[PDB]
Amino acid sequence: LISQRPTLSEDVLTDNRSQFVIEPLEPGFGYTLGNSLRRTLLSSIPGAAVTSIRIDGVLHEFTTVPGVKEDVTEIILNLKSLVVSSEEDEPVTMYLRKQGPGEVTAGDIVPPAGVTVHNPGMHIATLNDKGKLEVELVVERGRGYVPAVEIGRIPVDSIYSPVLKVTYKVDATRVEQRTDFDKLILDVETKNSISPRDALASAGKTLVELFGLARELNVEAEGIEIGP
Amino acid sequence: SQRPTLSEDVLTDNRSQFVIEPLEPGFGYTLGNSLRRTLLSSIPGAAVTSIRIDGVLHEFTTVPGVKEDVTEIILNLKSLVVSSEEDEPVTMYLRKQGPGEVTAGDIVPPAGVTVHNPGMHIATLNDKGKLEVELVVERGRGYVPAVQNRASGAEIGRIPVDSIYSPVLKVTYKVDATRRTDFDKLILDVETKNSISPRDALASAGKTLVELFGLAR
Amino acid sequence: SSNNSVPGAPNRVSFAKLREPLEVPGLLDVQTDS
Amino acid sequence: LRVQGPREVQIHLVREVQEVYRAQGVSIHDKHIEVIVRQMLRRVTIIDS
Amino acid sequence: HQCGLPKLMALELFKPFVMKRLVDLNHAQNIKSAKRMVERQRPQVWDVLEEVIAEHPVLLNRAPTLHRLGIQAFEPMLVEGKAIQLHPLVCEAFNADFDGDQMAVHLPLSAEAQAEARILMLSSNNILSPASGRPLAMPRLDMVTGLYYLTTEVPGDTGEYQPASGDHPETGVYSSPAEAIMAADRGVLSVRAKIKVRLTQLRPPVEIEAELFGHSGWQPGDAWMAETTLGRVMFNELLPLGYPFVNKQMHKKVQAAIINDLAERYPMIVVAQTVDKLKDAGFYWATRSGVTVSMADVLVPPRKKEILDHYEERADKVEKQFQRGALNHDERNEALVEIWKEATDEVGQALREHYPDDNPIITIVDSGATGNFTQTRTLAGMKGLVTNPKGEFIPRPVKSSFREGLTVLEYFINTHGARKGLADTALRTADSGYLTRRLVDVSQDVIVREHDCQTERGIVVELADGTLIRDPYIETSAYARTLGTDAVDEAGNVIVERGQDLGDPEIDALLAAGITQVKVRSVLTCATSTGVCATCYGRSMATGKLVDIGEAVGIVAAQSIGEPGTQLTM
Amino acid sequence: RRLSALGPGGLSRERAGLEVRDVHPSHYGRMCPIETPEGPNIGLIGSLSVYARVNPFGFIETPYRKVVDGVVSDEIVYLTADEEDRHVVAQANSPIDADGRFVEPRVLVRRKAGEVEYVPSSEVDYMDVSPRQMVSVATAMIPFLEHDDANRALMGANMQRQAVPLVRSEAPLVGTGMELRAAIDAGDVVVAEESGVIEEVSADYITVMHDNGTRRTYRMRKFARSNHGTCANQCPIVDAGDRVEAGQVIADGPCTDDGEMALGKNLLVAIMPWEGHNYEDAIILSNRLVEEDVLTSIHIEEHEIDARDTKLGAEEITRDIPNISDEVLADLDERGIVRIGAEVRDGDILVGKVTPKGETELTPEERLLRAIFGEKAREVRDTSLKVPHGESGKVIGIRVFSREDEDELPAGVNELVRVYVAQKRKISDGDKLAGRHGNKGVIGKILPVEDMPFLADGTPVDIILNTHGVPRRMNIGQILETHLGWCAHSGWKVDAAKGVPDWAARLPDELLEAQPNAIVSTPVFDGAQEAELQGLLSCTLPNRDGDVLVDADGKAMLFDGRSGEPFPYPVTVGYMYIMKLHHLVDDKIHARSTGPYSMITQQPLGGKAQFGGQRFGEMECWAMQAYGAAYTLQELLTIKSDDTVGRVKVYEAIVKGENIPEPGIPESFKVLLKELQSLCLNVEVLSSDGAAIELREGEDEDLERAAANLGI
Amino acid sequence: SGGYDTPLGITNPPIDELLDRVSSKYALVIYAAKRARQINDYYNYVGPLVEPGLQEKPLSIALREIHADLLEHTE
Amino acid sequence: WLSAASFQETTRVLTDAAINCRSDKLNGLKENVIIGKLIPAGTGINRYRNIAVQPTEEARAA
RNA sequence: UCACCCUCGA
Ligand SMILES: [Mg+2]
Ligand SMILES: [Zn+2]
Repeated sequence: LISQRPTLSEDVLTDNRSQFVIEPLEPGFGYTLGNSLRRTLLSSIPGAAVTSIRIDGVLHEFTTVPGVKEDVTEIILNLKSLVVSSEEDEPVTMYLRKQGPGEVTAGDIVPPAGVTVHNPGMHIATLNDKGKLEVELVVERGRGYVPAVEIGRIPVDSIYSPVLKVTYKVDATRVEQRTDFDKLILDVETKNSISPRDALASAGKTLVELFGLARELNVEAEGIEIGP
Repeated sequence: SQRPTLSEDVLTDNRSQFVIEPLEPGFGYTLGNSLRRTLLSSIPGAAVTSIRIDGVLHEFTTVPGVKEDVTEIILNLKSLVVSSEEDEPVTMYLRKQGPGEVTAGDIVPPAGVTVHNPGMHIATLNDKGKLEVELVVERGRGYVPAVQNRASGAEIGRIPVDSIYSPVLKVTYKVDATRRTDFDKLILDVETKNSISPRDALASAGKTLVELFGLAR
Repeated sequence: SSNNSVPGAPNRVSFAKLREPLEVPGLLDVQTDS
Repeated sequence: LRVQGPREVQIHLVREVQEVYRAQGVSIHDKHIEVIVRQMLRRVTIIDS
Repeated sequence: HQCGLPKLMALELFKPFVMKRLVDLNHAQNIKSAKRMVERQRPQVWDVLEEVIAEHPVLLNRAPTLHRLGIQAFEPMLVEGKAIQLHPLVCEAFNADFDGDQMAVHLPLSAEAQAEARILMLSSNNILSPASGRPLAMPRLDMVTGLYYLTTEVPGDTGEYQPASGDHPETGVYSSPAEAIMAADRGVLSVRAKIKVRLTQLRPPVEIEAELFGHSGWQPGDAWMAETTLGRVMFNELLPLGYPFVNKQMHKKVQAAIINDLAERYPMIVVAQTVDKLKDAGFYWATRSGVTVSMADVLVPPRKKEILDHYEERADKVEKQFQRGALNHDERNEALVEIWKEATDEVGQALREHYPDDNPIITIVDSGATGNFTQTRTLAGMKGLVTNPKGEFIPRPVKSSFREGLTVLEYFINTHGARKGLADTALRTADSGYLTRRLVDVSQDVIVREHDCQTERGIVVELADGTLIRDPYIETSAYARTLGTDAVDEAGNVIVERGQDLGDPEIDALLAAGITQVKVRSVLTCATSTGVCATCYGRSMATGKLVDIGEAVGIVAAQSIGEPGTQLTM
Repeated sequence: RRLSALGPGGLSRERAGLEVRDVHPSHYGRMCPIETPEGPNIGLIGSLSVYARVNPFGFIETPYRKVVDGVVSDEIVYLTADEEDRHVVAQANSPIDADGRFVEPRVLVRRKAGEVEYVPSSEVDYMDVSPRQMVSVATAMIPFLEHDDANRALMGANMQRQAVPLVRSEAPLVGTGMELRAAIDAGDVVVAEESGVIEEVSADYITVMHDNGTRRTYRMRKFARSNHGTCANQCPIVDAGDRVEAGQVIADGPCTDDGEMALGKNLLVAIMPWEGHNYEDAIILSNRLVEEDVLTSIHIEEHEIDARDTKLGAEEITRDIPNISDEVLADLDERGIVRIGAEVRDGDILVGKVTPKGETELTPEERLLRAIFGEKAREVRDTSLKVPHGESGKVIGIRVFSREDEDELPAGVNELVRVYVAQKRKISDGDKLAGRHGNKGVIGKILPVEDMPFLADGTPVDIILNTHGVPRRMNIGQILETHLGWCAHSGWKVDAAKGVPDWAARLPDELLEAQPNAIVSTPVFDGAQEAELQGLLSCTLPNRDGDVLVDADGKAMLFDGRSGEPFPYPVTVGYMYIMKLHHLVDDKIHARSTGPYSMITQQPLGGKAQFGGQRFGEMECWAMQAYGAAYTLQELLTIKSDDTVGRVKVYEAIVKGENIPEPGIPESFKVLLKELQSLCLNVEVLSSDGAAIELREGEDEDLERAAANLGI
Repeated sequence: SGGYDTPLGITNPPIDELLDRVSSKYALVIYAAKRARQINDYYNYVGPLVEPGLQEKPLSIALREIHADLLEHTE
Repeated sequence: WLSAASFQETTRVLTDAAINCRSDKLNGLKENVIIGKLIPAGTGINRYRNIAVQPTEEARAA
């Protein structure tokens, strides 16, 4: 048969985070596309990030780096939060070298051709008097999240997904004759690589292809709609 | 990272396994369920809307000579799997005189509709048993309870019945997880009544989900 | 096991480990006797 | 009441009642039992009018 | 603040309202056709109904009405079906379950009645028991089980932080809780696994805050490291923004204390929304908790046969001793009762010693969600001794647990006590009800009249070899009072001044300074001619602040005394 | 079989103390200690035991087995309570030499005092004939009763006989031996009085031809209403030409299935908290139970109306109803009675009846019509019978008695007509479900078949029972019922190659293998032991795909049908017998904006039948006062109940969208004052400083608006 | 009043801020009630002083007025 | 006398109250409940009941 | 509709 008026609207919280509402859905389909959209947003969007880092002078003792107050653990934590977009499929190495007492920022890194650092004002470490920091970075594209995978180089947890946090909920908004229809609320928070709008659009395209895989099976009758 | 593919395996005429791969790690369960929920809920089919027996004006009585009451006859008629190409209200007929067993093969369907289990028992008649039944068939989806005579323009003889439109019987799934290169292989398992074949149902749900997920863009 | 004192009664296999030397009397006898 | 005065019999009644209620592990704040006891001592009898 | 209201009930209850609004719109020409339209149930009414109900509260009541919280106001939401949908947190107030209970709905009409419903009787406005001040409307049992499972710590779970060994790094730290969520989506990070996370949006404990920051300030986005579980992180997310991080396994006692502090300091609406979020998360993680019963999860004590053999050897010694006429009959029964009491306790101890701490039965009991261990002892261990119809103990106990199944004799013996108690409760509730009625009558004339008696009279409460020994009665007697004479000690300072709320911080600071006794105002010594004064009565339990003037504390006191009446046994 | 202690000649209700209600040690084998009311009749009503019979003197006797020389014979001796206390009685569970003798040194026995003890085997005079000797019928139908506490066992016994019949009856997969016998002795089943062969079988009757050559025919009760509204249908279970022995079941009753008592359905149950919808004893159902009519029940209700002779004349049952459309009358015949087969809704006319109007209450605008148009013959009003609120169905039958014909009717009553209306009630939110083990609950939500957690093969569970309800209530017989129910659903094959495993050696005789969906019985106190159930849990036969879905722990992996992720831990699933108790929302929902009042006190009536209001009682006013909500309490007590001039004022004000006026005086207070005056008490309401105040009102307040509405 | 999730329906405006404008809950009851029936008298007498909703109950409008201190009161 | 008569032992209370010719001041709560008057507690107290409500002139301008 | 009584429900 036919069911119509499934509109989609967006409430903008921040530039990197938004809520979307898909309403109204039949008593099905509230939870069918609920978890699938979230898992797609999380695992299916391509994005580039760090894989491994190597810092000199810290090789055998990973506990502390002289000249800086932060430990190596805090350095890796700060470094995993860096947002980067790379066009090269093969891995690309960057370098960050800064001397003298002060504060290192993401802008102090020199991006090789094709890669872009989206948050220059991010904090990495602070250099003590007569301090110097030299660190190699490995950046490559991927999807989702993967744990730690030349001696002196350590792997990190790679956060490839351009989206950070996605949560969903379902609520009833139907007609008085029904009062049971589902409605989907999606809270999505993404990195500076893309807006939540583009993340949702890419997830929709990928899932359209996924399901489309099935449609090609018979290309036959199914529930029609009015507005897309 | 190769494009996902969908292959089919076949177990019986009405049951088919499907294998989708490759998929992101942890993604197979969600896809299998997003398809399964759609299969049970919104696969269109055909079923009987309302019946009419000559000697009875309402559901709670007994036709003479027949062993089952009208309610037991209606619940036996609930097992009927039927298909219709009309997508419009149509009428099947049944005229039988005992002594003999009435089955689904004894119904005469009109053009476009088909009864897929003639061996089903309906009612049992004796020497004095005479059964004459009209069966209105329509095409819909999901589960629609009997349309009361106050909602439609039906008359007193009309006996509305609950119509179960879903051709799907049972759906399940299982995934194979593989952990440098990690991926999930989804395995759907669809079993339907003889109304349609699993490929048809899966394609219907696929088009439904394409139409729905097209909203994200 | 069989409970064959009643004809045509469906066969309900019994886990009972003890024999029944006496059978349940007429459950309505309290009324009919009176 | 007559020996130790009205100010003491209120304490006695409150602690006895609250002790019975505490024997079963019941948390009843004392102010309620005090509100009830206060009503018990509001009149005086008359010996010589 | 919501209740599920069937469509038919709401249409019939609001019938004149929907008729008026249905004449406003041109659905009906006159009011008689409007009545006929609402009686025929033509569809046009329903869209109108949803309008007339909006922001119009109703009153829900369950009999028997033991305290004022037995009637509560709700905002009605139209619901499909013919059943009333009740919020799960307001059960404890109503003593309402869903084993077949029914409730009644009353529609206020006048503006003043609707205002009293929205302000005085609103569900989310009364979170505290007016009797004890404790908070009802706290996660009850299922909800807790979920929380208990969500915040508990599992040594050796998946994703557990491990220190760096050789060339292997730590791999137990996460930059943000979102990364921990992503790691939990994969099978890498368990929710109950101990890890390290950098928390930007949560306030640390007082210790970590005072060390890493100043006492005066912490701000959103200020990062700090914590060794917790992701579950405890998500739990602390439910709590309001300013509350410090807890990092504890959430027993019902602990979350009770949390809600106590939230009600003592934070406003009411925040507490209501907080317990709502706790409800949601508790139900989700209760579904995910994997608590189930099976004949395998019920573990029989392994040495029970030997224990029973030994204690019945003792009892056989006692009976052989009685056969010589040495032991008295009543003394014989007393000795047997003691012997089998000890045997019951020993079997229960063995049972608890054999039960792993992750078993669903032990998890249910010890999380404080529901049950007590004596039910676990009767279920798996042993029933013990059973009551006589006269009330005495029977010298032979029931050695069979209900898992093994009782014999014919043990079941027949158990029936005695079972029915004895079933009958006793029917008279006990009547006694409690009559006493409550008498209390209501004698006390209903007691209401607050003026603000302050101004009298310096009061009463002395303890609150306490040279070490502090706390008084058990502080909550029932000392707490919630008003200080008549400000606290003074040796080398004294201003610690608690006359007329203070005497809440938890005041009590703690009083006890720390070396205070061992206090003299506080009370209703006993209040000097008002008619009624009582607010300052002498103290804070209102339900509100937490000073009691208002219009309050009728006599009825609140009568209900508070008579409500747990059916619990008093012999 | 009930035994009631109240009545004339016995003790009164106020003479019933706690000591008469308790279980007496002489009730063993005579009165069941479990089956008894939960309410004020507790201990006052008790069911007779199974093997007990009434003495000619009026005593209750219980059979025993005579033990001579330590051997147990087949000689049964019935003993009264007097004769019993002289002897020491053994227990039904006893070790027995193949010849018959006690292998244990000292057995447990009931003393003359009734106190339990130990004694050798040569002193035992009698032994119990069987376990369940102490149990009634309804209580002995609880499987694994010995695993339940007397409170929940009592609730289960009392709830079995509250279950409605279902459109088709499904015998329980796991039960006792009492279903068959209780069904055939109950009397609602059709039994063959003499051995013969069925000559003819119709839905209307069944005719058998004996070997005598004598015919015997049995008419089927078809859709007959019972006393409580539950439908009692009867269906033949035999075909034409079958040879039936004397005593066989010919046709099933309402709750019987092939001769056995079937009070509910075998449902696939999962034991786990599910998103709080089963919180605090609620129950989650699969929508299948609606679509497949699993818990659907037929409820018949009888409506009755009579036309009689009034002071103004005689009433008439007629289709002619003044000021009524032809459309609403369309379902009525020429008599004014509704037609068979029509569907009726709230307010539909079942029987048209007019009553002569006295014309004293006749309308002034209607007297205009009667005087101007000269209406002479018929001055009547509509007293026609209508359908009560919340009730709808299909008219099954109509019977009618007329004074114009020869029929016995009370004086003055001319005609009397009964209309029967049946409704098919699906299971729904609020309906009450319960098992045999005292586990009750209402339905919080019925999820679609997709949302329901499903097994590995995609089979969704039917009912989700919350876990927190099992352990504290001491009804674990439900868990063992679930385990054995799965074992009976899937069937089992115990391996017997060098077999006879020590666990299966004791009880199982041919319970070694059982085909799927077998029917098995666990007699109370003789049911399957725990070891044997744990053994059956292992040899569970696989499904059609060769998968063993339920492990040896009785649990299984379930998939969340909403997100799709499997639930992390294995959950106990199985097959439990669930009954639909006769407490339904369609019966219990009630609402009243305004309705009839009692003519004496002018308060709203009470009861759903009378369209009454809810009583706002004394304790509710205590609560309202404790809140300090004065206007709510006044409004509830004046303008909603007793203010005669305030009720219509409030309705008028809300209808016209105005504010609610100020309350008046409760009429029951005037009634109180008149009652005191009738007691020779001079009661007077004083003014502020004045004398008594007149409490009644003049009649001239109502004329202005009437004369204005007529356009003076 | 710091951070809290936006109220829904009846609980809007929050009672903690409304009790800050009144000495007691009962006085707030009478406040909002008299203002509400005053507003309803206006529709058949002053107000509303704020923007009314789509279809706002008069008591809700009165509460929203008391929240913004748009009216005085005397006991 | 009305409260005492409604509470307990109605006959004796009414007899003694008729002899002494008592006059109930209609003061307590239960009395106002019986006669339908606004109860003298909470919102029914003259302090709260007679509150005057008027818009401020500053808002009356707007 | 008024009064009883009975059997139930939380
Ligand atoms: Mg209950
Ligand atoms: Zn005072």
